[PDB]
Amino acid sequence: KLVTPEDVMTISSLEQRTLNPDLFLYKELVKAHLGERAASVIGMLVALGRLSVRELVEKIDGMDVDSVKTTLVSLTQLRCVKYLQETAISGKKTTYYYYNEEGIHILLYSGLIIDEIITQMRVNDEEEHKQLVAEIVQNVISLGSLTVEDYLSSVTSDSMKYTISSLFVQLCEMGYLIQISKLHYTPIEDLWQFLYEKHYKNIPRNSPLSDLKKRSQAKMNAKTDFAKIINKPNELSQILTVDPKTSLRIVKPTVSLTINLDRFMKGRRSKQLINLAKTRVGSVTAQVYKIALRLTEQKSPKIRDPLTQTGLLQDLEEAKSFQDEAELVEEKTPGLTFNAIDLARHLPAELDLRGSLLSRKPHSASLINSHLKILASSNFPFLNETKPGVYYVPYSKLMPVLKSSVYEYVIASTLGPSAMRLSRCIRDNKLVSEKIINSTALMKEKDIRSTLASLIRYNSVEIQEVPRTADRSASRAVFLFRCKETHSYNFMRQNLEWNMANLLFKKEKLKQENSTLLKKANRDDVKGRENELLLPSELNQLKMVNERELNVFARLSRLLSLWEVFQM
Amino acid sequence: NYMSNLPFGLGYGDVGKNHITEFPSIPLPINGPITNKERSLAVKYINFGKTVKDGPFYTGSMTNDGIERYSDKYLKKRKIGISIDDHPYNLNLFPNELYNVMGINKKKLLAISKFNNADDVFT
Amino acid sequence: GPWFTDGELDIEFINSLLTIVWRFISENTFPNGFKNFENGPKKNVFYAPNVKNYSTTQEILEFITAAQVANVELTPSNIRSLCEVLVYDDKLEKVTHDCYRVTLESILQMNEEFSIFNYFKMFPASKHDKEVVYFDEWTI
Repeated sequence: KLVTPEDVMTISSLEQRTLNPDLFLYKELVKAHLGERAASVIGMLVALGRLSVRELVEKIDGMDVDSVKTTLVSLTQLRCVKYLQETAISGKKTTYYYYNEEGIHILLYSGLIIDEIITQMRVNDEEEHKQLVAEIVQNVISLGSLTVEDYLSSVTSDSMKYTISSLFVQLCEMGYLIQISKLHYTPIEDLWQFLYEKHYKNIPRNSPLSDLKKRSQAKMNAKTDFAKIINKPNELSQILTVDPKTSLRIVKPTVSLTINLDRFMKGRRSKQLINLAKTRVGSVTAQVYKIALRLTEQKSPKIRDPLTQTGLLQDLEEAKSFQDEAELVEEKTPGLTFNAIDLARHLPAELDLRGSLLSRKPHSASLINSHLKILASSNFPFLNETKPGVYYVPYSKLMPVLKSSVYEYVIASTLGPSAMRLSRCIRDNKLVSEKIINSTALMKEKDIRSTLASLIRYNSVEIQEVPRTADRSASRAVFLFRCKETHSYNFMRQNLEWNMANLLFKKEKLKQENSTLLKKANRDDVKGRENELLLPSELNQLKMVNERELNVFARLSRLLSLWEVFQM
Repeated sequence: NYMSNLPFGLGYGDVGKNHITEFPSIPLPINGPITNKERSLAVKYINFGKTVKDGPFYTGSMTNDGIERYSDKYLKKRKIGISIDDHPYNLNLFPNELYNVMGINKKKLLAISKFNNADDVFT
Repeated sequence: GPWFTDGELDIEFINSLLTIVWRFISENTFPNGFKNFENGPKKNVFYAPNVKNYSTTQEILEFITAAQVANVELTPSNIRSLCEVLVYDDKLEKVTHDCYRVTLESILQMNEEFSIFNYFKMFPASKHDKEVVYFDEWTI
């Protein structure tokens, strides 16, 4: 029957379709975890860019200076707001607050981070380290950054304190917890601008070098100083302190530790690559690839090069330099190359490798070498050979393949396998016509037209109009089709962000609607005795609400597995 | 007339309605049933959201009558909650203009939550 | 080619021909076609890297000629074009010119942690579920 605009505005998501996915997602996450004041501040910073305290006061109605300062403190402690202090020519000093995706992604990835921490260090054997690792990582994420002495001040058992200290050392060794500093609070672009201007001024005046030579020298000095500053967190400078009693390595007491997002995203990329390899080369070979990626994960290249966020890509030579540098670091890093002998010690007891191969139609080195050669000889560049018997993961060449495969399979799952066929057909030969599509891809012409019309709506296929008249009339022109990767990838990344934000919005609306029953059920005496202390109708409503919330979070996790590929 | 010319594929019967739905019909495969690992991940999400909800950094939304009764005694106080100025801040990470509201010289307590081992969500 | 019937493609003949070609290449590349994949996840074997598991164009042409399904002559360009149709579907992959090999995903498609590639195993959501994620949304 007919649906009224009242029903459309009520039961559908038409009002939320007009919101930017970045702003909507960040505001929903901050409003879900922190309060509405922090949500207003984050939303205003996203909408207007960097702002001062005075500007935030004058732009948001209902907040004064003290309230804005308090919520800025709350956001800064959880690392949701970056800041920069700058001095004007007149001498006035002003602090400008930004937003960083790092803290909001920490809020978004929190349970996934806890699960990755729990699984990664092989504490799967027993229970007490499961408790301690989970509680310390949850406290670190919830409080933003905490010192070890302040954490241990709340523990009275000496053995428990020793185990907590050892676990903190174990986390710090493998890169998951790093030292927080002002580097994590200053913007990358501002840091590079400061370094570039400093190295530009240090060039002597009336130099024989021209303007471009001065710019190139300043860029080189800024790049090496920036690389040193960026890599300074990862030098393990907070662990060198030994305890007053001998034979024990401890993290420094007064240092402030924080969760490292880059290492977690490296783990997520490793999981995505394992999932991709599980669809091309076997299951035992997938296990070998999994162990190889877990071994060479801490020293692996970062997910995003920070120099790419400095606005330096306007020069084509800088783009080629970045690509060549990435290809160099993914290969010549000492910890990235590996052999079969290196992987022989890390194989599990259950893994056998014995009868997995047929040559003609106990963790030995030859079997591992055969599996890695299968990985390296596959169509997808899972591994590459520098010298024979030495293998390394080609992160520069493997990740566009992963993005394309994930994108094509999402289109296959949503719009159909014929959509995959049409997209890959238009991709393989770059610019095609309808007749060339019909000849090359063997399917009906009307199906071709309908499928490409559906694909055009999602930036998958772009129409190139070639006019044959003085006026570009559609009747006389000829329409070819091309497939641009970047437009489609950006569009689907935005779509997945909007879906995640809409899911969180629905969850928050459901909780706000059932707030009375959830507050009654979560009370200390009520909890653990819900059957005894609650009516059957309230019990059934609690049943449905908790099931819906669990389904929301499961779909959020599945979306996050599908969305981080386009953030790589 | 503006009505005479029709495309070859279409006919007069199938055109002239213009019913574009406001409701989508193409679902992602992520809407399947939940598993055990996903259930543990979801209860980790819920636990983290709850432990940030009641933490020292919340900054929430922006019958305590003035009448005095003898029932005020024998009535307990609700909660001595931790405030924004009762946290051991690292002052090197904060701007100088925020020092006034953090209580730089006050009592310092670290609110450490305890992990809930069991998936206490009632199914 | 012979695909044109009364001026349009015959999709049933296309599907049958593509299926028989894909099954032949699947029999070539794996040790036993659709045999090791029964009771698959525990006991499944693959060829060594030095083994020439790829099936060339000439073998496919000879097999489809002896099969007598096409009922007409087949130019190597025609079998190459339909194998390109297959590689567009991600059923197989090309490693060398006039050489093809069946991908493992197509083998898994005919019949745990979430992945996008094994989407056929996922079940649709039940009706009257409000918190269901749509790909068409944000564009409708």
